[PDB]
Amino acid sequence: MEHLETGQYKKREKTLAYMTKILEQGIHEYYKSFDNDTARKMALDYFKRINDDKGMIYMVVVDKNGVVLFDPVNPKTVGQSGLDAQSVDGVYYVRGYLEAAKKGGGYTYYKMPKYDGGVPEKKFAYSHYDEVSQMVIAATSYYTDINTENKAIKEGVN
Amino acid sequence: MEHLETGQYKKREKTLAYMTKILEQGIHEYYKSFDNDTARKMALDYFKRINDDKGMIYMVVVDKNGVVLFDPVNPKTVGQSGLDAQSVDGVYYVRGYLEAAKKGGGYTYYKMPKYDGGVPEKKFAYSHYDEVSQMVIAATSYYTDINTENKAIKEGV
Repeated sequence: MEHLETGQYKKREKTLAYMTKILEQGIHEYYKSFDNDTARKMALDYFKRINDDKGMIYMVVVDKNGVVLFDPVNPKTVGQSGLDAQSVDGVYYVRGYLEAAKKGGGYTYYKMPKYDGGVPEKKFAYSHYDEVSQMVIAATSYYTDINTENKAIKEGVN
Repeated sequence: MEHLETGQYKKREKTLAYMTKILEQGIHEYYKSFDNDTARKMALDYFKRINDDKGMIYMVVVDKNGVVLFDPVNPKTVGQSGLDAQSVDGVYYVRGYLEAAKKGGGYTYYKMPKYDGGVPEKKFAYSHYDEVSQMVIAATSYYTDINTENKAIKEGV
């Protein structure tokens, strides 16, 4: 059961890298046509709708310098440098996003609520620097949600 | 192992319904900001790029009347009615897409290659009618691919 759960989390890490790629490909269709401010507004409007779906993933976006562009959980941080932002478990999560992106893509692990004012819970982020939009885009998932999605499989094994 | 495999396929079914929702929400940006013909072009160019990724999903699109709008595996069907199209295992796959969409979303099961002229493999499609684009959008996955992705889990067990 422990090896199963670890496997399911590693699978989800891979899923988030793929989802980030296809989301990037989607937003590029209008980056190619509109000015940066307009195209960014469209992308972040889309990402708001993803997060509002309350499903598999939640997006977070920062610029190359760590300015927070999109994070509905922490709306006061939007438009600010996030370089000194710390999760409740002491992780500089925006530094994590940037370190991962500098490597070509990677993972940051920290605790955060699912919504502004909610109870924190463990999550992880896959981040990647999208050269077309010049954004560091993070697709994120919560371990509780992965467990929920895998509950029928767990019960079957049991 | 059997119940594990079945559970992994059922999970992927739900994943496809979710992915189809977020893809719809994405192409809605095209339809809000570009004329109809340009928005459709953008959507199908996007879907070409997803299929070219050769990852988790491959898209197929038909209109509400069953005219094939997008299917790189079967390029000669694009622009034609697909109501009498059959997979090699005898499934009217476009009829399946439309029946599922009429119910609010659902699943069609059939064999198809991964690319034009390739070996046919078992797959399934989740289809849904997107009211903004007026397209029946199908997100699809191949069982070989689901098995590949779950291989490390299987070996751990």
